[PDB]
Amino acid sequence: SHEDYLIARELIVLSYSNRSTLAKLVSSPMSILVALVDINGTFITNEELELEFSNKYVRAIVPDQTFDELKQM
Amino acid sequence: PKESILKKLEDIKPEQVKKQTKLFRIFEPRQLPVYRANGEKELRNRWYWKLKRDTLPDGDYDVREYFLNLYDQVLTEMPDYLLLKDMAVENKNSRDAGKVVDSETAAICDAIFQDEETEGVVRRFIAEMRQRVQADRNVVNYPSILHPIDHAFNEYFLQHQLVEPLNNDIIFNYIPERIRNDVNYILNMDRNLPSTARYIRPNLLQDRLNLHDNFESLWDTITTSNYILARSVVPDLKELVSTEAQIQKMSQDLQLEALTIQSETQFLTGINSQAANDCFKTLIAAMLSQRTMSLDFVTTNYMSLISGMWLLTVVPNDMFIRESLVACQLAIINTIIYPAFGMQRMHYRNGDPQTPFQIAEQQIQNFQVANWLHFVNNNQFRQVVIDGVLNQVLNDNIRNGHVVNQLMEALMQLSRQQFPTMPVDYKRSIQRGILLLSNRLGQLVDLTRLLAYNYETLMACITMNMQHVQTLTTEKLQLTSVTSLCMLIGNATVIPSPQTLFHYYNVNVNFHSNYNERINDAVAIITAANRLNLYQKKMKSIVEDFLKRLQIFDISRVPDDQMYRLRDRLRLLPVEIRRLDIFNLILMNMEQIERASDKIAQGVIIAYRDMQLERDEMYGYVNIARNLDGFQQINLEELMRTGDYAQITNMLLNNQPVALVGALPFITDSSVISLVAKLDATVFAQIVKLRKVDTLKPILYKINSDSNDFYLVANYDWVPTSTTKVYKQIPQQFDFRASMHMLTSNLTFTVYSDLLAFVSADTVEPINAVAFDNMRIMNEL
Amino acid sequence: FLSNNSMVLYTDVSQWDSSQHNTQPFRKGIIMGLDMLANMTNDARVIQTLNLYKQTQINLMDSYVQIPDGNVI
Repeated sequence: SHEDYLIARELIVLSYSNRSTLAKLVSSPMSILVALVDINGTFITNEELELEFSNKYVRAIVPDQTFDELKQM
Repeated sequence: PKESILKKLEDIKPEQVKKQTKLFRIFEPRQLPVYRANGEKELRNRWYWKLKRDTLPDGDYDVREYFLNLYDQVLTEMPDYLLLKDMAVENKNSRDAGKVVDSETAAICDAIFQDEETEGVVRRFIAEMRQRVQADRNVVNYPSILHPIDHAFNEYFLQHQLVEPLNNDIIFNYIPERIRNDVNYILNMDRNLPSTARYIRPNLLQDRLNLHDNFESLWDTITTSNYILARSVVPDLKELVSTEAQIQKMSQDLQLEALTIQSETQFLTGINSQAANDCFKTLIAAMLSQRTMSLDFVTTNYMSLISGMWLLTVVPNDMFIRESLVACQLAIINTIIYPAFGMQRMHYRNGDPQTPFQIAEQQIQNFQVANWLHFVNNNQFRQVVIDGVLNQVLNDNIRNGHVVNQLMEALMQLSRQQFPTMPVDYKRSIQRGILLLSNRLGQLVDLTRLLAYNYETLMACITMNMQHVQTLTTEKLQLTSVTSLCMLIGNATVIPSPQTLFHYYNVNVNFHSNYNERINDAVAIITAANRLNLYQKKMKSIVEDFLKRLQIFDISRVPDDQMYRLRDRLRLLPVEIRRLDIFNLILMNMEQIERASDKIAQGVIIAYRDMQLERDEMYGYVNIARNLDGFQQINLEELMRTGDYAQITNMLLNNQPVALVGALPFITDSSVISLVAKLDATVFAQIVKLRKVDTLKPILYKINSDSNDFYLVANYDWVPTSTTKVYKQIPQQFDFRASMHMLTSNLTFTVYSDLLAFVSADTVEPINAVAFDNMRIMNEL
Repeated sequence: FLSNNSMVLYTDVSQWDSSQHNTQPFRKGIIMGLDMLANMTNDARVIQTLNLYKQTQINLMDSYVQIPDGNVI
């Protein structure tokens, strides 16, 4: 896709010189971005490990210092 | 997309509270030169009230259309609370430092003080114009300058505010009574609010449209909305018994073969933990929203029929649809009951008025099995009104779990019978299927008490009137998944945490107030566009908007005819008291805003006889008839509607006195030779030649001192005389000492919106949680 | 366990291997736990295999590591 072409052009040109800190900067904000997405319906599990489907609605709450850290990343 | 109907419910916010920042004004003072009784110009000016942005359209019908648009403008401008300390500007020139209440009020105080011809008794009146602040009762008195029409609109916004005081004994009365008085929930609070805390109360009164009566395509999409929202609230089961440790226990009682527990008997099919949680959710959420359920099952399953005797003895029979309640009641008779006693099988034909559990209590003779078969027929919701909300409760022998002691006394004797019609292999497969329920006599009294407690509690959080009407589309319940709930549950109690009860309550309040505040905004335009006599406007575009502000409805689904039936019920309702008194104040003086304009004139009178011009102090000499008497009237609105110009053609040719009446534009001149040459009688000749009357511009003469060729009037002794004259009014005079008004309000509020954000509730330990009686739910080991 | 009154707390310890909470109190919490199990048994073999597993913790209490670089080690 066109989204896959814009990522591959920056990871081919910059990877010719930056052999130390390229795989760290791109893979950094993934621990933060999984805390902003709302939950609308989830899979849960019982006490014994058996699957259940539960459709609660849980709103994502994020402080103002995470967005001041995601801007730094 | 059942995850998008739920997102339309948590995205309904409460009503946007408005506070006004400037005063509502419709007139403004204006300086005009004055002329004496002779016509000569005085060396002074005088202040007259004039309209602000006078845009009056022509024709008598477009003036009625203008005041419906003004009534929409005032209704979107009235505040819910008003503090006069916000709108306050410093008075420039007073005895001490005072504050008038608006910036426009301070502009027309400074414009009279720095004037040159203003007498001193008005200039002294601005110096003693300040505020008075009472502190023990927090009120203030801020002076104003307003029109007496503006004084009526701005005093009604003050005396009628939507704010009530707030305490700690009134936050606890916001919580429902069945939850606050519950034993399992401990309710705490942290802060105590001051005496100046205020809050706005929603209007929770039941629906006046009766949308369950003959509106069956609008009720089906308004009870699917309450079915998905009630499904995201009822708690899900944790600590279920594991499936592999349950089928292996179940495969020793049936004596199955090795490796083929799923193919030898069809008893053990669809037993998961996914379908145990699915059935507990869809039985609680179908009763809280009155969606009719529907059963699916396979007749070759002897275990889906024994666990289908437990639904019909617990859930009332008026919820299942009749083409599937009968087919489930008949398959129990022809398999479990009638081959147990040895009688002939049922010859049941379609469309019979009696259900198979109602014929078979007459043809059966056993006493223990005709008591259970009698409780199934007479199991009904008992409609009771609690806290002004009609909600339908269960029987008192289903909250207790006493009904299971009637079920497992009936199928304990039905396992005892010897029946000769069936072989010895048909006896052994039913007698072993019916034993797996009798081994769960303890854990089905603890399951009937758990549905009846998670339905008693979540019923206390609803506010809308739940009515029991059969719906179009049925929400499906698989009878396989009731078997996976009866023989998979454990002795662990789940009760809904109070941060869910305070959120299921706060969605049902924000939807029941958004419903009611859209009825009152559509009754108030329907009743206003019939009192104002708008015979040409069609009301399809003010119910199409009403279905849109309700967030759950679609417009491309509803037809034209289901929109003109909804406005035949919107008329019969009375309009709200705040919307009526802001409309009776427009309708009382809708001829004082129309008559005080310069882009319009109220029709011409013609008499073909020289009459004197009326001398005013602001126009010099002007031909104005302030009253219309002694003349025949011809309504222009009824002349353009029918197009019959026979009466006005025979009267213009014959030179007879007429008085045309209607909202009419006009042009003005100032010459004197334009009066001697009689340019006023030559306008109406066009009506004879061309039929149209939309081109009519009468002449309004104005013989001042600054008019050219005025020395014709002052030298020769004559008063000016004209043939025709215009029905027009004269603008009022601006008296500064009689237009001041002291506007009174409070000093300080503090308005809160989310009242249940102050309490901090907590559940008791769930192993000790009591039912409606003294004992605890899920007590039997 | 996810709802609107709960929160999840996942923490990323940076250097888990060489933190100060791992050198002395972790090896002396296992050694102290194998001395309450030398009084619970009566065989002569189960005391021996609980003494040898204790002996691998006292020797790793002060361990040197060997890293080669260039000529030196």
